[PDB]
Amino acid sequence: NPLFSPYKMGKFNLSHRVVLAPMTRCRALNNIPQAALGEYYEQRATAGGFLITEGTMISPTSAGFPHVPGIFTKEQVREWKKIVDVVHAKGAVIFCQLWHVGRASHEVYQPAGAAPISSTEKPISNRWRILMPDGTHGIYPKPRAIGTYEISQVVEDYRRSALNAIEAGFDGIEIHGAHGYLIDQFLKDGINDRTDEYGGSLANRCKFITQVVQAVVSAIGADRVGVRVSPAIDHLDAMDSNPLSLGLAVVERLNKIQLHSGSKLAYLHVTQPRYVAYGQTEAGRLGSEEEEARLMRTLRNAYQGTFICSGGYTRELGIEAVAQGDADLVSYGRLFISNPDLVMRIKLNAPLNKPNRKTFYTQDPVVGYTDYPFLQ
Amino acid sequence: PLFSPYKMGKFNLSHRVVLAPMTRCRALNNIPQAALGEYYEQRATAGGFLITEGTMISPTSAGFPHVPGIFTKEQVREWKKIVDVVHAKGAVIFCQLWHVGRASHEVYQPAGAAPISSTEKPISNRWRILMPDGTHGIYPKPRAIGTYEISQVVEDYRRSALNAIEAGFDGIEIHGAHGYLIDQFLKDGINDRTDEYGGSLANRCKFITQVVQAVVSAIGADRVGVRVSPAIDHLDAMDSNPLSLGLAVVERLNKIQLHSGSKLAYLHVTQPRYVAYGQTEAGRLGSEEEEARLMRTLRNAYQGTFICSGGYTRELGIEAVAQGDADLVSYGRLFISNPDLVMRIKLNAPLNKPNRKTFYTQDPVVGYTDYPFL
Ligand SMILES: Cc1cc2nc3c(=O)[nH]c(=O)nc-3n(C[C@H](O)[C@H](O)[C@H](O)COP(=O)(O)O)c2cc1C
Ligand SMILES: Cc1cc2nc3c(=O)[nH]c(=O)nc-3n(C[C@H](O)[C@H](O)[C@H](O)COP(=O)(O)O)c2cc1C
Repeated sequence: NPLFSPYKMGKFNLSHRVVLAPMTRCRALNNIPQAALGEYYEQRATAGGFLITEGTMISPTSAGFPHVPGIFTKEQVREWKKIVDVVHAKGAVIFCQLWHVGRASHEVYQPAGAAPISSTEKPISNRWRILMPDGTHGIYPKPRAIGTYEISQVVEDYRRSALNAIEAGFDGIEIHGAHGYLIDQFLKDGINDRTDEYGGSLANRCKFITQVVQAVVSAIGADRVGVRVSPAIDHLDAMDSNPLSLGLAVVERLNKIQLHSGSKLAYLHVTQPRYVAYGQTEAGRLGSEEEEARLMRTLRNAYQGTFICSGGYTRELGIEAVAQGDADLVSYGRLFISNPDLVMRIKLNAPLNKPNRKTFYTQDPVVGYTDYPFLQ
Repeated sequence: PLFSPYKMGKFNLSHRVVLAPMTRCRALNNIPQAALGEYYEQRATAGGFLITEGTMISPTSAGFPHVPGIFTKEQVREWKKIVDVVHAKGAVIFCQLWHVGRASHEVYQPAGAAPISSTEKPISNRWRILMPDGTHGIYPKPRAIGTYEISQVVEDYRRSALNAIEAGFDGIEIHGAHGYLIDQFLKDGINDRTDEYGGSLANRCKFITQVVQAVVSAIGADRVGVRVSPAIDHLDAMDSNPLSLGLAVVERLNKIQLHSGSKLAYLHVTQPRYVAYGQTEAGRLGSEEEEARLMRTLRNAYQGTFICSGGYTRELGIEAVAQGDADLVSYGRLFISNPDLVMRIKLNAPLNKPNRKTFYTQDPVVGYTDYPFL
C-alpha cells in the first residue's frame, strides 16, 4: 500500500501519506478556538501524520461562515496553542490554513455591517447561497473593489497571521487560494475585471497570490508554507477561460518564488473537480475522469516540489495516485469528518462511517463533530 | 398510498408503481426479441403501467447497441407480440420514442454521417459512449441541422408514433430528457443557434412543441406522454435557469392540451438529485430545497398527471404521493433486479440488489430476467 510508504516533506518525516484536508466546521464559537477543536484534531492525529486545520480568519473582515476560528488576535493564539500541543503529543504535523473569503461574505459577518472586499464590484450570482448564522441561506451582496494600498494591508494580515501561527506552535501555514475566495477572485478571469496592475494578463492576475506567498515566505520561511489552489473548480462563479493555463502560470510563480528564496515551499495543494456519476441516467456511469487526471498530473509535473491532491479521493484513488506518481500526498475531507481513525481504516481497508452533512456546520461541540465512532 | 388507485385518462391504474423506461440492449440488431417479452411480462401487473426502453425513431437515432426500433414494419411485428403478452397480464404499456442527437457515435450511424443536433458543439470527453464491443468510445462532432431538416425529424416522431399504435401500444412517451436530441434544443448550454429555434426561451421550446403537437395530431393527446429533465447533469445538458425553462415547457403543453381539447397522458419529470460540489465549502447549500421547489413548482403548473423518477425508494415514493408531489412514481434500478417490485413494495419485502455489470449486456437471461421473485 503506497499510501503507507514514508514521505519526506521537507524536514518532516511523515509515516504515511493520508492527510486531513482543511475543513470549515463552525465550532470555534465567536471566532475563538474551543476545546472541542482540540478533541476533534486529537481524534484524527496519528504518529507521523499530517493535518491541516479548518480555514482560519486573518482579519476581522475575512469571514463568510459563522464561528470560524481566527488567528489574528493574541487570545486566539493562546487557544490555538493548546490544540497544537495535544496534536504534537500524538506525533502529528499540523499546518494552519489562512483563509480570506473576499466577496463570499455577508454584512452579518462584516464589522459595522460593511461590504465584503474583493478584486471586483461584481457579486456572486444567486445560483450560490451563503450560510447565515441562524442556519438559513442568504444572498451574497455586492462587494467593494480594493486598491493597491488596501491590497498591501491584506497581504500584511496574511503575514501577521502567519507569524501568529508560528507563535502558537504550528509547524507551518497553508494559503487558501482556492474555491473562489479572495485570492481566487484575483486569479480567475471570470471574476477579475480589473484594469490596473492586478488584472488582465495572467501575470497581473497572479500578482496578488505572489505577493501573499512572498510575504509569508519572507516572514517564516518557505519550508513552513503550503499553497492551495483550484484552477478548474468554479465554486461561487470562479471560472477561468483556460484553467490549465492559469494553473500553469500559478505554478510558474511558485517555482520562481522558490528559486529566488533559495528554498522550496512545503507543498502545492490542488483540489480537482470531481463529477459524481449518475447511476439513474443512461450513460452516467460510462464517463471517464481522464481529462481532469491529465490536468492534475500536468500541474504536478510542472511544480518543483511536494504535491498534495484532493477532491473526491477514496482509498483506491489515493493508492492509485501515489502509485502512479500523480501525487506525493492525498488529503481527505468528508471521509475524515465521519472517520476519526480514517488512516487506520485505510490501512486495514475497513468499512467507513457515512458523513452526515446536516451537522457539517452546526455549533455543537460533540454532535456530528467528535461522536463519530472509532473501529471496534 | 402507492396502492391507492389512480385514473390516468381512460386507464384505471391499481397502483402508483411505474416501470421506468430503461435501455437494456437485448433487442439484438435493433429488432425486439422474445427476451423483451419475458422481461416485461415478469414485471407487468394487473392495472400496472409500464414504459419500454427508449426506441429508435429512425436509422440515425441510436447511440447505444442492440436498442429496439419502431421505424420498420419488422420491428412493429415483433413489438406486437410483446404488447399482447403485457396486455394479457392486464398492464398498460407505452413505447418511449428516443432520438439521441449528438449523443451518438458512428458505429451507430448508417452512412457514417455526423450525429444531428441543435449545435456543432460536441459532448465533452468526460462522457463516453458504449461501443458494440463493450468498450467506451468518444463522442464525435455533431452537425447542426437547419430549419428544413427540423421538420423531417418531427416527421420521424410522427411516423414512429403511428407505428407504435399499429403495434398495439396504449401510447407513446416523448423522450425529451437527459441531454438527448430534444433536450439539446431546450438547454441554453447546448442550443447556441441564431435562427427561430435558438436564443429566447420561446425559441428553444419550439422544437419540443412541434414534436408533441405532431404526435398529438397523429394519435391523439390521450396516448402521448412527455418526459423532460430541466435540471439534469447528463451529457453536458445545463440550462442557466432550469425553473424558467420547465415552466415554459409546461405552458406550451398546457396550451397544446387547450387547443387539442384533450389532456396529455402525463408529464414525466426526472429529478436532479444534486450531488455536485460536495467537496466544496458552500456548493451544497440550498441544493436540496431548490430541487424540491423545482419539482413541485412544475407539478402545480402542469394541468394533468405528473410522474416523478430517479433514485426513488419505497419510502420516498410513499412520501411523494402522500404529500401530493406526484400522481405516479416510476422506478428504474430496483425494477431491474426485482421483477415483482410491485408485489415487494406492497409487502415491504427485501429487494434484490441490481448488478450494474449486466445492465447493458446482450444475454437474454443473465442479468436480465434471472432475478428471482419473492
Ligand atoms: C464541510 C467542508 C468544509 C470544507 N472547508 C474547507 C476549507 O475551509 N478550506 C479549504 O481549502 N477547503 C475546504 N473544504 C474542501 C476540502 O478541504 C477538500 O478539498 C475536500 O473535502 C476533498 O474532497 P473529499 O471530501 O471527497 O475528500 C471543505 C470541504 C467540506 C466538505
Ligand atoms: C440502466 C438504465 C437504463 C436507462 N434507460 C433509459 C432510457 O432508455 N430512457 C429514459 O428515458 N430513461 C432511462 N433510464 C432512466 C430511468 O428511466 C429512470 O429515470 C431512473 O432509472 C430511475 O432511477 P432509479 O433507477 O434509481 O429508480 C435508464 C436508467 C438506467 C439505470
